[PDB]
Amino acid sequence: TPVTLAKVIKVLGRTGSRGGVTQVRVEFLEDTSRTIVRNVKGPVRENDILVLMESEREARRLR
Amino acid sequence: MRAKWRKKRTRRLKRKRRKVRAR
Amino acid sequence: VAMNPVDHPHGGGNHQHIGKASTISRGAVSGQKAGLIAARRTGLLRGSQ
Amino acid sequence: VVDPFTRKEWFDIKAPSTFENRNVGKTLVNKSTGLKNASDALKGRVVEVCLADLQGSEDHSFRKVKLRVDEVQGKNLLTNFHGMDFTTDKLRSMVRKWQTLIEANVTVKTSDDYVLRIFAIAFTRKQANQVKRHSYAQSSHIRAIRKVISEILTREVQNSTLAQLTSKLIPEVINKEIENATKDIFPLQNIHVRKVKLLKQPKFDVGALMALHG
Amino acid sequence: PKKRASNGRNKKGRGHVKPVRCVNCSKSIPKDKAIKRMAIRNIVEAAAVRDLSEASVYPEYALPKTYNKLHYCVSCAIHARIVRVRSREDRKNRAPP
Amino acid sequence: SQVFGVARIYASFNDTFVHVTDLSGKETIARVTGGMKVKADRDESSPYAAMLAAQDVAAKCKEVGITAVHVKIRATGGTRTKTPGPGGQAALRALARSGLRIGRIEDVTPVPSDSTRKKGGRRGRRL
RNA sequence: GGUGAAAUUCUUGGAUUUAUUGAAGACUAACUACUGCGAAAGCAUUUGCCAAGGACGUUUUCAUUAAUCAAGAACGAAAGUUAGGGGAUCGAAGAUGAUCAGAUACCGUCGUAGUCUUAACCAUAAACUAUGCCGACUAGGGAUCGGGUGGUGUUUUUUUAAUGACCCACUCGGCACCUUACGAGAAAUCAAAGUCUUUGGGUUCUGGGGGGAGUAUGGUCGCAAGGCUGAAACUUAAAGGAAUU
Ligand SMILES: [Zn+2]
Repeated sequence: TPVTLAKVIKVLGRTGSRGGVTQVRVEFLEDTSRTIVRNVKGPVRENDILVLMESEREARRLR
Repeated sequence: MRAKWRKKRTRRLKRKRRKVRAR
Repeated sequence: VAMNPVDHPHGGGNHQHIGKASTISRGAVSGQKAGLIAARRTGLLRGSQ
Repeated sequence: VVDPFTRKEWFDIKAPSTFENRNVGKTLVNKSTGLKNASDALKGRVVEVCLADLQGSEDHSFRKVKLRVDEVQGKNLLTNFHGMDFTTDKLRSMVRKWQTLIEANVTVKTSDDYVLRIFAIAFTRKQANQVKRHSYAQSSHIRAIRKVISEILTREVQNSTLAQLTSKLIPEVINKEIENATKDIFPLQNIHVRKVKLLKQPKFDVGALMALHG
Repeated sequence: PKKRASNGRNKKGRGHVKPVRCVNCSKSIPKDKAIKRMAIRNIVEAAAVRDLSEASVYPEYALPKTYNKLHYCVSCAIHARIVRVRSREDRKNRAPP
Repeated sequence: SQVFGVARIYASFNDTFVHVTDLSGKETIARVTGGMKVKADRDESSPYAAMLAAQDVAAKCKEVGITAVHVKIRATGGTRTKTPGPGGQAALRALARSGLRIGRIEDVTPVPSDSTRKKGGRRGRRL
């Protein structure tokens, strides 16, 4: 059951119809230097870890 | 009312008047 | 169709008409074939032949 | 219920013999079992190979040499020149606004009965110390350039046994012959052959194919 | 009235320009009138190139680009392309981005 | 040192093919597509389905023997969009990040030299 | 496949995808421009042939031969009509799937006629620069073509180069233009729409409130579709142009 923990390094405004989703940039704690863009739902500060069930797919804005 | 379809309507009833008058 | 029914399989009637299908079988006997022998189709086609 | 990759033998793709790397890759064929020999299926197999990979250098990166598997001699699968072409996005980078493209195409023969169609592209260079924002050539200058190119591409042929043409396409010498034969008319930057076709070939001659080894 | 000194067009000295199909609408529009813009991009996006290079053979990674001139009709362009219908003042400003 | 193939990423709109072939292109190694991996379409040429396709074909490519792959990214071509679909940038990178080796990336979109009449009409799609 | 989403659609007798070829008929992408030519319509692959044409140069020639033009003529997009080829793609009609309240439309898949071609017609387009032509005068930058000077600029090698071309600066003639503005216009605006109550260079065509109406009729031409010319009765106080809030 591989879940990947990744700390956020910068937050980038908010996507979605409303500001329900926040576009964030994460750095993988495991095997770091890998920076990926990702969507969240709830309130995000910096230094907060997110649990990815897929390290692969990138993130786009929710038009 | 479109000055094209107005014109087409006139040009149809003219042709159908030609075919009526050829009798 | 303009003959008497003796003379042709199209003859007779109080109107000139074939009466039955003019498309005749290939297996129709030598004497029965009058109209269109083994007609794959009939009628005037649209576009290209 | 098959997964036929079990019965698929790998063969030895050799690229004789003018290019440095005489070894390219490996092509798999359905195994030579009942009544269908491998040869039948692996004959006429056009494998494109990038001339960068085929000569190591990155100056040969905008070139693809088509190679057809032709011979077998006791399980020895060697290819031969089938066509040269430019990369689909170097060709498109050389094309640019405020220039003039010139396309010369000649349906030439060779010393051997090889009907080759050689193309060639040449763009107009705005000369150093120019305040005019484009390098547009005149129709007469382009007619004169096409003539020059056409008779050079035909002069470097009747010689050139396709093998000699291959060995004179690689080192970019037709390019820097046409350069000096056109500079008397127009600057003309980026002279390339860009493409060669084999429209028709002679009878096989396995001697002509096998003289490209050892 | 007459909106433009041009005609949202170039055709001055010519009788008829051979037309061009809009990239998305498919609408045929005379070439001179058609909103042309070169779409030059890296083959691989500006997020993938790290893992592309590290898992690629041939160090120095030439990374060839892609080139295609997008021809757009006027209505397809007004869908938030570089058009953003500007004031009767700023209509005349020819200078690109 | 590494056995080679061709990726042939036909990323159109409405679907993505990650059809890995032999060098010559005579032999198919694996032809998984975007729509195979999600049975509720709405999204066939999507980055997610393209990544899934790329992961499956790559895994198959590791089993069958080929180690590195040349990439031939392809749009519809013909008279249509002629721009690579949104699943093209997924299928490539996903080929690499699976563990396959990638190289000689070059776009083979069949551009017409002086086209035929494009589908639609004079006024085109009205919407 | 195709979509905002789908469904018709074809597919395991392996469709879609891949490759090696072959065929057919269109089409001339990128270069391609505030760029060229042409009476307008139009005209962008290559080479060859046949004629033509402006511009420039000209210490050539003729010597008013000219400008514009009722009647009268030639060319005239697309569609359309005849009859032969041709028919790939796309697509009026039609079939059909969606949407819809209905939607015989917009979207999807097919799809005859349709011309792309040869001969013969038709003769209209927002055929537009919605600006007649010939002529004179009134005020910055590029760029096409020709010519004149200059650079000890580049290339030029067969010894120095004879040059030639490309390029640079100044210069004109004509061209397609564009940027700023004293005059003009109801204004939008402009190289002519200026030289107009301080009203006259030549000349052809057209209009007189809105409808009815580009209709009826009569000729005329056309295979037909239609084209040219073209009214009135009656009706109505506005219709319209430009700019402002
Ligand atoms: Zn459009």
